[PDB]
Amino acid sequence: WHPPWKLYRVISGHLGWVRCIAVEPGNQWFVTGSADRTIKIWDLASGKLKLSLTGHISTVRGVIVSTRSPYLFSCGEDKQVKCWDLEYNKVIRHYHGHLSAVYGLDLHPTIDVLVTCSRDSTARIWDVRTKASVHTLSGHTNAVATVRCQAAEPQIITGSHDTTIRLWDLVAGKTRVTLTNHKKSVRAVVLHPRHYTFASGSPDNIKQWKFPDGSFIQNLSGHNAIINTLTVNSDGVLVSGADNGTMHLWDWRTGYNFQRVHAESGIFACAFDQSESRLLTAEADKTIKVYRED
Amino acid sequence: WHPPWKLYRVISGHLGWVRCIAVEPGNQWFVTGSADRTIKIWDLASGKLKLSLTGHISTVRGVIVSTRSPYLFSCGEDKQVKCWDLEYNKVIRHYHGHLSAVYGLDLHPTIDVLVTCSRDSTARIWDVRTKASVHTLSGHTNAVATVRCQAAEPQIITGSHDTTIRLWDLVAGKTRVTLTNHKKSVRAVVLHPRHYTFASGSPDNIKQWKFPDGSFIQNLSGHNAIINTLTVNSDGVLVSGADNGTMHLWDWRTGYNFQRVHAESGIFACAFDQSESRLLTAEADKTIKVYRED
Ligand SMILES: [Cl-]
Ligand SMILES: [Cl-]
Ligand SMILES: [Cl-]
Ligand SMILES: [Cl-]
Ligand SMILES: [Cl-]
Ligand SMILES: [Cl-]
Ligand SMILES: [Cl-]
Ligand SMILES: [Cl-]
Ligand SMILES: [Cl-]
Ligand SMILES: [Cl-]
Ligand code: NA
Ligand code: NA
Repeated sequence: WHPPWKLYRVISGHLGWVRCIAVEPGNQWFVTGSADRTIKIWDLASGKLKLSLTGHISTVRGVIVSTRSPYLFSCGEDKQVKCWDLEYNKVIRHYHGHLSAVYGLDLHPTIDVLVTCSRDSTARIWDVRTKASVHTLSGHTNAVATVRCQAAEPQIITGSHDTTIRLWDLVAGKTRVTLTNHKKSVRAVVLHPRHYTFASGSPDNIKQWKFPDGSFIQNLSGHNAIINTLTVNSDGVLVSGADNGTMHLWDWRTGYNFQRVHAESGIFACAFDQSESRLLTAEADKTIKVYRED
Repeated sequence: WHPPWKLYRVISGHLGWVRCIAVEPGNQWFVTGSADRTIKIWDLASGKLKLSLTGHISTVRGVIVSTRSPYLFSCGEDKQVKCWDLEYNKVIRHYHGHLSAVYGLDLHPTIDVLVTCSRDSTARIWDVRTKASVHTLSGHTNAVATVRCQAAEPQIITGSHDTTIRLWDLVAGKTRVTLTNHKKSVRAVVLHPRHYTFASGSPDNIKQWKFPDGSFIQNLSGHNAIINTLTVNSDGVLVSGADNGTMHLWDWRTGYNFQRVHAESGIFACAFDQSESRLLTAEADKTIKVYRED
């Protein structure tokens, strides 16, 4: 059993769609990126604005906080990929290589690399401190909407507008497996924290798969909308956020949809805090909504 | 997904614990039995008292409405088993045979028999119109708390204080299979409407099994209290009612507990109406509580 989630706090300040959200490893603050071209750092406990980081010239599509270093990484529709030093509160590195808009990113848990995914149909692997390109993961035939890393092989998983999922060999920089089941564009991928399974979302279905080869488990059906985000906690609460503002909460193992949250409406990104007691959403109505168990 | 259930109406009138509840085939009214020794007929739409049937000298433990005839059957701790003619609103038949308190009953869907279960460790099969004993189902070593019928073999299923479930051959009047898994007294049995599976409840676990031989499927864990009742609808909503007043709602197939309803507290019996839109509970606080989807 998972207790229901209820709206606790609504955080405003952005002047356009909030496209991305991430929580720092120490759980003290969270970061958001927006269509207004800004990155904002908010205090988690209070919901107050700490800092506003400027530099992007188009929508900020991805934000992530480093565990290894006091860094924050961001990416945008302006093709820019930046490393922000959180001790100096300024950009220290630019990762050049994407041919068009950068849609998302992830950090590798064991290798000091940043992985970005783009409208250019690639995912790119960058050495954090030297900015050097490690590999350009080419194989998708359309925009790569989502990318996730893990320590175990396959180390990189991508979801694409080509309606496929690719499982990559990080060392060789090659596709190990291509999963074609989704009938429509894949915009979200989530890895279960126990490392045995993962899920992907498209309007036709949310699909659950087994590592390492991507054996299909089951469909999580009922969220008949454009799925923008998928996030899961250690307790097994899977959250699917849709472009029409709807949010479905599921039990990971059973695939059962336990809660349906009602809603320019839309949910672009979801994240749990480090304690997993708070669910933070980034929405089209220019706000961040905070949910807690009740 | 199953929408949550919320309290819609509270029906009072009984002067003691409400031990049993049943809905008529035409869905116009429902019947309850109580520790105050009365049987009450209430209008379903309004919740108003229609008739009060008197005759039992101890707690009424079971009530059921016939589909074949305009009859209502009742049983009690006074060892009495009665057939009430609903056209005349009076007792027309007494079924004699139980050696002690009668705990429950059920009607067979194809054979014109009434089945009762008792403190005497038996379940008894009675021909409705002649009152003749068809079979005395002996095999349990303690009180038989619950009994259910079905057209397919095994036609009769009993749950006992001996911690076992017995699957019976109605024709021979013999046990086909004895299920011993429960560590504690079994007080509730429910048959899934599709006829492939069934469930049983004890404080240690709610267990789900396959027909015809009772192959164990899974445990529905988390309702750590004395389970008095189990009821399921065609949509897959399983309701478990406890002696401490707690009610857990589950998805039948997955076994996932989706809702936990808070509470002399106690739930003795649960029943869905014919439309399955209403959940009616019979409680220790002397009331009938009506729940609807919200
Ligand atoms: Cl640079
Ligand atoms: Cl990992
Ligand atoms: Cl596999
Ligand atoms: Cl499936
Ligand atoms: Cl809901
Ligand atoms: Cl008689
Ligand atoms: Cl049947
Ligand atoms: Cl079986
Ligand atoms: Cl189990
Ligand atoms: Cl609940
Ligand atoms: Na993104
Ligand atoms: Na009963």
